[PDB]
Amino acid sequence: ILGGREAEAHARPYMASVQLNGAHLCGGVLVAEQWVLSAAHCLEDAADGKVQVLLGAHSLSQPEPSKRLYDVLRAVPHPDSQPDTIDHDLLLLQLSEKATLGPAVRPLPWQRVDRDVAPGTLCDVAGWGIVNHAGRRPDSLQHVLLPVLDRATCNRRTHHDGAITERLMCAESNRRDSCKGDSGGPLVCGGVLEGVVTSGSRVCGNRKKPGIYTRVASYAAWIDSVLA
Ligand SMILES: NC(=O)c1cc2c(NC(=O)[C@@]34C[C@@H]5C[C@@H](C[C@@](N)(C5)C3)C4)cccc2[nH]1
Repeated sequence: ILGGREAEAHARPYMASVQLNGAHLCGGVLVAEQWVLSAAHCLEDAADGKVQVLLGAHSLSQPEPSKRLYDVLRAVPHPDSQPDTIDHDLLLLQLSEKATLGPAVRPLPWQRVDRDVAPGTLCDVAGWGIVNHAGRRPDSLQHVLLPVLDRATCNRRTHHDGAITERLMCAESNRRDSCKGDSGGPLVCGGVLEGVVTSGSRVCGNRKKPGIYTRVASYAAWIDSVLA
């Protein structure tokens, strides 16, 4: 997270750290008792490596009573996702068992109505991604409040030049932004999950290249199919 601040410990009980061989790789969001939603590019080239999900965490390294590392039974990338595209960039992770719920571990209600979030809506994005241009990794969860950017501005030649489909959404990136390692994390608007940070490498903190987030409402039927 660039231009953000340390999040209040355990105030986002849905927050997941998707890890490969014990290292934070991507953000994630607990969407059901046994299911964590993330971005599909996260799992690319992971084939062999041990994928796990850390729930109830604030610090990645320190012991916390609510902190629990879960093994993964199944990794389900969207069938239409592709290495060289930003489309259908969603990944569903089935934990080895249903998560132990409590004040620091709870699924987040997610948007099923396929209508756009209003431009200007202040949304929350959290993560353990880099915090500066040098690549400094924070030990504890960071967050930033970002206003949603209308699709037409986001689609200008100066910005993302027509790459923003109706299944994608944008947020402003003026100094405050998601960055490397925030990929797959949640964009929460009015206490409801609206987007998943895309996992395509993108410049961070540049106003002319807004944040791109996959709209969960656009994939409601796919998320339901997988969980079933
Ligand atoms: N979303 C953003 O804001 C944003 C992402 C990003 C980035 N790249 C990643 O974060 C990942 C995401 C997953 C897991 C890891 C390998 C990878 N190929 C797939 C790329 C790291 C690099 C530089 C700036 C960036 N900015």
